[PDB]
Amino acid sequence: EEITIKHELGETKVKKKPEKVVVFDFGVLDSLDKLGVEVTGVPKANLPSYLEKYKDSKYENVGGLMEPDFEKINEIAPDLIIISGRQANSYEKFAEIAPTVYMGIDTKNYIDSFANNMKTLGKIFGKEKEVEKELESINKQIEAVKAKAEKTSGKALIVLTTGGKVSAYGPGSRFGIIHDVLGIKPVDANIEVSTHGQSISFEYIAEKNPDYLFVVDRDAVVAGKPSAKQTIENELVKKTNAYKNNRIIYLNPNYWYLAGGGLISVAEMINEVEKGIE
Ligand code: NI
Ligand code: NI
Ligand code: NI
Ligand code: NI
Ligand code: NI
Repeated sequence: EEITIKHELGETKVKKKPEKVVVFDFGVLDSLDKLGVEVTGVPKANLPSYLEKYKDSKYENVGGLMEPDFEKINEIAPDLIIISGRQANSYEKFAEIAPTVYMGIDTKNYIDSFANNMKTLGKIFGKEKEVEKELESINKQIEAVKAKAEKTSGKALIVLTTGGKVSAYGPGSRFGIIHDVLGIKPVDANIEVSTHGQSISFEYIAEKNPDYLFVVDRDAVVAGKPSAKQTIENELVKKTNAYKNNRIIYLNPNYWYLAGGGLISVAEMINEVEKGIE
């Protein structure tokens, strides 16, 4: 009962409704959760807060996002492994074990890549209609939030913080969904697209002078110690418009940094943006 999945790192033969599924992308995991697909293995060490249910002992622990337990994955003998960018370089190692499908977000085409990802899950697991229905809800959600976005001028800047350090994201970056999809005008639409982004300090923020500053506290999740407010709210930033109108929006990093590209995380992500401009 096979299908063949063409993805960014190859073509994979997969049995439909595969019995034992190992997942290394949290967008995918949150997608399968939404669709009521049972997974077998997850990297429990990096599980986002909203996916804490996958710590349960009924799930196998296949290590961490960056440190797969390849011996264990072998012991499990899965019918399907699903990976994303973080594990792109280990594709071969996973493919040697079991059918490995790679799933990424093309950040020039966030929504299209997102939709194809979900539809592919729809095919593997027989959830085409379910997936469609959820994609349509996120379509509506997007429309509503665009309408509000276009009922104001106001320019957003999106930043990330690791321990003091600060960096910048714009159209077609990992966080560019704010601009590219949700109708928020950028402060700067020429930022370097890396996926840890152009580095900046506090003089760039002040002079660009954003009305909304969206922040993602990396060290909250990755170090286990939240540190973003301490860093961002200081003299050098405190008299931008954003600070004043109380429009520094601290985006939940468990969706924005750890996960995303999933039914739940994308829906949830769009929600934090809506409220941040309500
Ligand atoms: Ni082990
Ligand atoms: Ni073992
Ligand atoms: Ni090779
Ligand atoms: Ni439809
Ligand atoms: Ni509301």
